Amino acid sequence: IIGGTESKPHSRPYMAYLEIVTSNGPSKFCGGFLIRRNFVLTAAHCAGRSITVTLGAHNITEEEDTWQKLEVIKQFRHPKYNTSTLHHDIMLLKLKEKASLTLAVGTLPFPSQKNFVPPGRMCRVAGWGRTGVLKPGSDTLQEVKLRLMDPQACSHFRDFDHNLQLCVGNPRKTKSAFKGDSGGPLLCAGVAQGIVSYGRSDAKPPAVFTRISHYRPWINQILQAN
Ligand SMILES: CCc1ccc2c(CCNC(C)=O)c([C@@H](C3=C(O)[C@@H](c4ccccc4)CC3=O)c3ccccc3)[nH]c2c1
Ligand SMILES: [Zn+2]
Repeated sequence: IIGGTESKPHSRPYMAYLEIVTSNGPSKFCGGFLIRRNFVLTAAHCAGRSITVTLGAHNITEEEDTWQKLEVIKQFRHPKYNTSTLHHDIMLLKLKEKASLTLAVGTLPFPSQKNFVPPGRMCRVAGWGRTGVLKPGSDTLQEVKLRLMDPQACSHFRDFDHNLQLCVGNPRKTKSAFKGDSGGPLLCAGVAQGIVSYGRSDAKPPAVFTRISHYRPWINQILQAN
């Protein structure tokens, strides 16, 4: 998160810190959010050979009693996820066991309504990702308020699609998500409407987020069958 503030510790109890393991390189990092006691929603590009989930964290360098380190049994990447266009950047992680409910750890279930969110309003995003283009990931959970932009603002992303994705962040403001934040939620009036996906390498807003409303049928399908 670039240009944000430190979250009040444990104020977003659904937030998940993801360590992504692969065979031929060191750990990489994403965000996610707990939508059921044994399911975390995140981005498909965060898939790996294996993934570890930490719930209940604020400062990720200091072990505390709120931490729950949880094993992932299976990854459900969207079947149409495309590494060229980056369409359908969404994935569900099934946890080996159900998380414990505490003050610091709880679910963020979707409401029944699944209306299409138009441009104009302000939303908030949180994560442990880089605090600048040339800076390291944050030790503490950070968050920032970003504006939903008209789709033409994201035209320069040639594979952007208004029906599939949200266009997020006023170009005139030095505020954004960045690397390490992918997979985290964008909340609009307390409701998750987007998932952090991708933007420019230089972090100039706006950036591209998965539009959750479009994927509600797929999400429901996976949850009901698993
Ligand atoms: C919205 C905020 C924002 C803005 C810009 C980016 C970019 C930079 C995108 N640069 C391009 C596409 O030119 C990225 C890319 C990136 C990660 O997510 C990190 C990563 C962690 C775990 C597994 C794999 C990778 C390491 C990395 O390089 C990335 C890679 C693969 C597909 C999509 C995104 N994420 C972003 C998020
Ligand atoms: Zn604490």
